[PDB]
Amino acid sequence: SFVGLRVVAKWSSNGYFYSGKITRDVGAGKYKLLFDDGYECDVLGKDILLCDPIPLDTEVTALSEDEYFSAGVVKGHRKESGELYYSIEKEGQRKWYKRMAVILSLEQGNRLREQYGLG
Amino acid sequence: GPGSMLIFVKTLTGKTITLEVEPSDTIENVKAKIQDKEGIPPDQQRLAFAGKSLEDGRTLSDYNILKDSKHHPLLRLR
Repeated sequence: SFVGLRVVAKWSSNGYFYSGKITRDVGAGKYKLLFDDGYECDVLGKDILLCDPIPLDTEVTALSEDEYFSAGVVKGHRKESGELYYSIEKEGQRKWYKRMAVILSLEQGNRLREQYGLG
Repeated sequence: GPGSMLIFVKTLTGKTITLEVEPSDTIENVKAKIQDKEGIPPDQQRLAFAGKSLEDGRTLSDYNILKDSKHHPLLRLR
């Protein structure tokens, strides 16, 4: 079952992918998704990436302390207090980001579809 | 239009949406875009960036928020 799996998923044709979990396989090619920041909605299967964690050297978009999203590369991960943190490099410098602060642009997520797309 | 810039907005429900904005867009225009996309009436919207309130009649540029096209600010509804 995909139910209970962690994923990264988008809910619009050109949108960003956000981390969450599948809570149900529902009708019409869709899955109910609970996103980590609390938003719940149905999403199309084509818009789900079953990668958890996002692998090393993936290009991602991450929210810095200064409240800007920008691109970086995954360099590591850590599990602590039941939470996952990613080490992401931007402009040669690594910082640690909560899972929910790491998202994928349309282009970045499309790069992972062949290996991690659902179905 | 062609010189528009991507921003993110986190709503009270925990959903983050994207918007394209102009440097000349006022905060009221941003609130209208949020209404148009997400259905939240402007009268419910209070926007902040990095913990500072964004006033009516200002643009994001009047707060030095917009950078290059490589860095996208997250605004937060409060």
